[PDB]
Amino acid sequence: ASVLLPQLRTGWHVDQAIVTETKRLVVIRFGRKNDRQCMIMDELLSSIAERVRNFAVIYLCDIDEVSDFDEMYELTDPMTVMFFYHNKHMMCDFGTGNNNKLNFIVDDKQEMIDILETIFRGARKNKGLVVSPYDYNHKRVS
Amino acid sequence: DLKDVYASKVRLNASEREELALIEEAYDNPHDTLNRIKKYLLTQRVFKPVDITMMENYQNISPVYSVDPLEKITDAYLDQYLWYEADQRKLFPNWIK
Amino acid sequence: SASHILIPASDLSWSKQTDTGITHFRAGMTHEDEKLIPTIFRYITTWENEFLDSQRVWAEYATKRQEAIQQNRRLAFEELEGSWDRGIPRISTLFQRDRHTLAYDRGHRIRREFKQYSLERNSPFWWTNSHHDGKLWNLNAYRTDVIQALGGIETILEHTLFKGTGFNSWEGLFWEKASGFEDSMQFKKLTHAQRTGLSQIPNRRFTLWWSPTINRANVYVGFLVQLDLTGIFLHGKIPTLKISLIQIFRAHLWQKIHESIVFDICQILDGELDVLQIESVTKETVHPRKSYKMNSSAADITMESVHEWEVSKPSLLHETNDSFKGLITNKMWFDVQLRYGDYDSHDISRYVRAKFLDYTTDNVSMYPSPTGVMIGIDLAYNMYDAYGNWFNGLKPLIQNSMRTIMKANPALYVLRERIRKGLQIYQSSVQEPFLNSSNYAELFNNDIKLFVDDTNVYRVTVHKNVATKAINGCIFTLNPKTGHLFLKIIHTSVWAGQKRLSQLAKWKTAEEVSALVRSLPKEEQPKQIIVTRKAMLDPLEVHMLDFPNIAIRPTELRLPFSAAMSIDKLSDVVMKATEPQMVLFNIYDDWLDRISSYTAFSRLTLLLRALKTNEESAKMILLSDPTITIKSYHLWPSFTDEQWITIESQMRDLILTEYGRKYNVNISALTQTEIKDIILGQNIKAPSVKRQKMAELEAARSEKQMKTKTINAQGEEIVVVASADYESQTFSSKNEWRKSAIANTLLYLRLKNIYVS
Amino acid sequence: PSFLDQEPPAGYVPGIGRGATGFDDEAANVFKTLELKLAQSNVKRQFADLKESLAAVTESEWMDIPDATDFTRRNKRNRIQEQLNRKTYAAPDSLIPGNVDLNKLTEEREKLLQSQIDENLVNSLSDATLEDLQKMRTILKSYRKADPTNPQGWIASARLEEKARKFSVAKKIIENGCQECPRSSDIWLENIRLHESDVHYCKTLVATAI
Amino acid sequence: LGLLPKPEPKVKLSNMMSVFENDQNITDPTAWEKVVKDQVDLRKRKHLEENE
Amino acid sequence: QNESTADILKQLPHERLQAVLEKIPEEDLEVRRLLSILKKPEVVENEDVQQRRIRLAEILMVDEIDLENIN
Amino acid sequence: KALPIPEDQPKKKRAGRKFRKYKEKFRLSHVRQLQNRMEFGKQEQTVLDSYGEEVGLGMSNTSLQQAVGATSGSRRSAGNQAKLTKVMKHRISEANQQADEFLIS
RNA sequence: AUCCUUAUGCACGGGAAAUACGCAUAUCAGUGAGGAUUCGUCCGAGAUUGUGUUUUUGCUGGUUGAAAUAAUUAUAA
Repeated sequence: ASVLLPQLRTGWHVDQAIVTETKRLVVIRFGRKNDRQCMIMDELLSSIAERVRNFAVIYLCDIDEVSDFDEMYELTDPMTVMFFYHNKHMMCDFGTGNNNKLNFIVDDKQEMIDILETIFRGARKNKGLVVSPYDYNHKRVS
Repeated sequence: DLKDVYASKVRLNASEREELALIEEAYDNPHDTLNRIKKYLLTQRVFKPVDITMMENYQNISPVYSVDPLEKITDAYLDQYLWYEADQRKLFPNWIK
Repeated sequence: SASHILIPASDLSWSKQTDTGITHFRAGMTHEDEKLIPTIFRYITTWENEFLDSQRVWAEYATKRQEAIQQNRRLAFEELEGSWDRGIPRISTLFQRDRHTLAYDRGHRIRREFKQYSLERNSPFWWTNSHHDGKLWNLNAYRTDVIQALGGIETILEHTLFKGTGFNSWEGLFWEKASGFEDSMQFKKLTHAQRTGLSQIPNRRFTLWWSPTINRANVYVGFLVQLDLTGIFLHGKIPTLKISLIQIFRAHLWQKIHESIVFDICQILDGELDVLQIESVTKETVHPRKSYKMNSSAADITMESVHEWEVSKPSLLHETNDSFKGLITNKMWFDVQLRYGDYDSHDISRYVRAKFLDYTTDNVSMYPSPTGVMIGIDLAYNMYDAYGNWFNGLKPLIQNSMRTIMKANPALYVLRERIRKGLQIYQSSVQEPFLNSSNYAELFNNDIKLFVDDTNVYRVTVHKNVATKAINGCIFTLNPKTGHLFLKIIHTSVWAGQKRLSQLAKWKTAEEVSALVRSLPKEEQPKQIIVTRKAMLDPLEVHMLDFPNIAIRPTELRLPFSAAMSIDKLSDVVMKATEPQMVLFNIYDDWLDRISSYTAFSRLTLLLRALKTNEESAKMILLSDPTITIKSYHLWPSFTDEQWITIESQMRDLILTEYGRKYNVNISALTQTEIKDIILGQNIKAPSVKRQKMAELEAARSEKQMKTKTINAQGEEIVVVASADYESQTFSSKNEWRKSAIANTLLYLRLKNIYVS
Repeated sequence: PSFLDQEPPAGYVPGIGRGATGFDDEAANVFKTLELKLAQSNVKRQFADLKESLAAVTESEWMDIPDATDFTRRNKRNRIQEQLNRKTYAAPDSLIPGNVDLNKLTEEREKLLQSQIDENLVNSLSDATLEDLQKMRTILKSYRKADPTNPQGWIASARLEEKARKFSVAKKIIENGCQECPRSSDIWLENIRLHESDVHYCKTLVATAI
Repeated sequence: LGLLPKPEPKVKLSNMMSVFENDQNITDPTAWEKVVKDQVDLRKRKHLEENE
Repeated sequence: QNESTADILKQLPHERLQAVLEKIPEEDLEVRRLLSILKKPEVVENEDVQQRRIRLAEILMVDEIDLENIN
Repeated sequence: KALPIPEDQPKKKRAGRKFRKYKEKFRLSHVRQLQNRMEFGKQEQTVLDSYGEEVGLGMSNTSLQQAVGATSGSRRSAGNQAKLTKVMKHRISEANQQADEFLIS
């Protein structure tokens, strides 16, 4: 990570990065970037980024310089992953209980591509919430 | 013995379809197949590589040796023949199990 | 089960819905009386017993073999009955027919025992073979004794919603397997996510099937949320079950069922009228959310009386000894309260009782009269019950009413049908695909096959009912490709039995097909046999057990072959024939040489359809031209080619003429409807009145993009609310001003005949 | 990269920028002081001194590096394994495990072998289910009660329920059918065959049969 | 773009039964026979006129 | 209308070649001579005169040079 | 290489002897569908292979057929029948040519 | 002038497959790619790499709860 994955500098880079892309699916992340949990998600989202390039897209967002979106999206967390399509928050249903964002790490590349594909499906179908193919009940639920 | 594995699954993949195709051609042309088998036993000393998946029992693993289904025919017929002749001529004493 | 499993009295009891009433069979199982899921240990036989058993059955087998050698007779299977299943190996694998080749197979124990390194998938049955040894375990008793171990099939079903699928009993129902749908849709270009979420279907089918006992207050004991726009209470949250239930209740099916049942009762009362001494039957205008609003209720049907009524104490739809002198009421009200129950709440009678008492007695729920009947239906279990104040004459006709509604209701069959589509349950019908316009595209695969028509096997002619005499029958089976016609001549004396003529005609006809196909060699042996009528498929298969390789196809196409006895010489040789005679006609000769077999069969089908529809005309076209002659061995009126074109066109004009003149429809239609008219029409498939009304209920309001004032009850509140959609179903049939006032015009007709005693 | 290079124009307080959705002093200092008073690798270093041993590499050597060139060729082999896993197929209709037998199989294809050479010169099925056998019994009851005079009526149901029941019950309904039939000899032949005795019962069968 | 006429189906004696696009395939059986046989013999005769 | 059928049809590679085939005269010595001067192979394995003309057209299409440009 | 954009398409229709053969090898045949259909009340007919006992026949066999236990060949589709690949057809052609060479020698 | 052999193109027809068919400002290749063997030697054409489509490519037909009846103006007051 921090090579292929563009790192958004400030809240203006976050906002503008979300607003610019109508066609692709904006995937923003937020993490202390020194933390193991968000680091794993980064090194996953590098290869995942290369695979989902054509449709989805990945953007690195630390919470260091940006405290803005924490008050908005209720972010503290070790890490969070946010999704946006047509400048609209894409709600993702896992078995964690948090439909808005996913705070949990996934270890399978093909899986991450599967959930990005899924939220892309519901996204184009315009549905606000899409049901993830997997559960993640007992996995993390942090 | 080679079709024992494929009688179950309703959905065959490519390699399985190649093997089953070879076997069906072996039923259709036994003379051409048997002559193809005797030819390999007398001649070829050089064979194609073997890709290996791992059998995983969680107690211990390895191996699974997956042979090109063409050579699998010759090895199967040769095996059956050696067991028929060996058990006919009592090569293996009774104590071998 | 490998473990100790006790079945509490919690899930045992099974209830049954009968026309005589509702019956309940309760567990009452305590202490010494209990049921237990049988472990395998009771079934699998111990080794030592199996080996002593083995040497015993091999010894007795050797003795019986020696005796059979003494008397010079081969060992019989059924004389060798007793133990066919005992020994290692089993005596069955001595009498298996492949014993020769498998006997030429050696080294198999070490081969398969050593096979784990060749293959990938793990099957730990390696320690034996089914061929050389046998079936070393019989679990067929386990299934039967687990079925019997739980309450019987009926008790297994009570935990399911099968009752809601609306079948009288399980007979021909079949399932679509998990790998069935997963493999069915597996073939397509799909992303891995589409593959997984698309493979998440089977456990949704399973979740829905056992959903009544899967979703239960006793099980979850947690927050209870009501599913949107429905009457279901979901204990806990099951993401699969929620999507399945929404899918079943799609497009306001709940309120369609409520309004439909209420409208049913209204349509019945509009005939009940004076017979029940009714002043008026008025369907109230109710808020749409009331149907699925369980908190509060209201009277669905207000019933106004001519005179005062004597109503009895609150009772049940099926009861006895009801004294109606208890109370007097001017007004009556019906309430339809629908519920989707689980296994614990399965009882409809107690529910409707307690709820009736609640709504009538207390809180917000308002009724125009203190006396009324609350009707209710449990959709999952398809149960129905009515609890309330009854008056003389009402109860029996409401029993027949609810019986008719449960038997056939449009909305209820929409529910049952959507449930069947959710569970992939289907009635048996026929395994082999029917022959319709689509399959008729290819009747020639180069695979030889026959057409069988038994319609004419039994013929009795009547003149002016003064004279009824039997006619020699026939069995009509043709092969289009070769053109040959196998026609059997049945003799009248064969019917001297004169008992079960229909049952005998079918078996006797199937006999001819059997002996016929058996008479044909391997080359001409038909791969398929298409029966015109759908009866013979049951008789034939019995005779087809001999050669399994040949498939029987019943045709929805209605073939003219029933009228094949109309041809002049073909009918003459049958009457002139005496005894049963299997005769070979060549019905394709001239144009078998001239034109292709398919064209031959289409034009012959045309001639026989015209000949069936109008006999005299079709004969008039053939014998009309004096110049043409009918040769003896040709049997058809041999023409030139263009003449065949004209004659066939005239036969078409005959079929369309008598068709449109009889069924009185102008002939334009379309080319496709023209085809299906000449040949089949898919057995003239018409969706019935039911299927029409239900096709209306299924269809969504085509274009999504009046207002009624209503008083509604929020939580601990009463609020006037403007409503929408359809509350507008109204009965008002024989009553008020409209029907009687319109009926008044006919009153001058009542004085045409005037008489007094 | 464009928006990344554009830089923020001061700031838009982005919370309201795109319309994002949310789904004394001395005292504070004192309580902070109270919170304070009450509140009171190696191989990486090898990477660091190796990083210091890097210094001998000049920038002209940096501008030239042999990028990529994966020696495992997992790109090709990944493409080939992918091509192999794209599709699969449906198994043919010969894999339904009826299997026929190695008798019809071997004696079937060995005559094909001899033909080619001359040109160059119950099975494993589960036990019959009771309900199915009930359908058998009903259907054959119908075909028997149709014409009792038909010998093949009691012969077809004879063998056919004879396989299902295997027992003297089916053998008995066969015998009664022989009582209805008798004028046909075939039912007596199949009758004797379906009885197993050397002398006692079968000789009586022959006596009545003749 | 529509400069050429849309091609009809190419009938044969085997494709005879299976082509419903043109009419009369059943409705007018022998006339249809003349259409498919005349069309096949028309392609063959056009081939011979090409070689000639 | 926009993108006229004549513009798309002329833009089509085959028809754009066929328009050039109409500009070339058909003669044995002149067709052959243009190949000889053009240095392309004078005769291919087996070709009819029309096929040689087609090779003219193709070579003039790929090289982006016309007959007036050559001579 | 990035995955294609996950958009649904009608995928047209097609049909025809050509495409019904090529698509016929992929589509589940009628006997495979009948095998995927399993009866409600009775235990489905199950062939236990020497490899495994898990194979059911579902409803593929008729009732009567299931009582006699002869199974069937029923309708035999030669379209979905397994066929060799191109490389294997070529390699077997070489094997049979060489085999005839050793028959000559 | 007739007949015949090889190759090419044009097409009638008959089939088989598409897990195959391609493309390349790419590398190498009869100045030998790639393989066989009886150990003597024999065959001689693509191989490597990347990439597109590939349960398919372009069109049609039918069935269908997928869906889609113009304007105008006349009474005695």
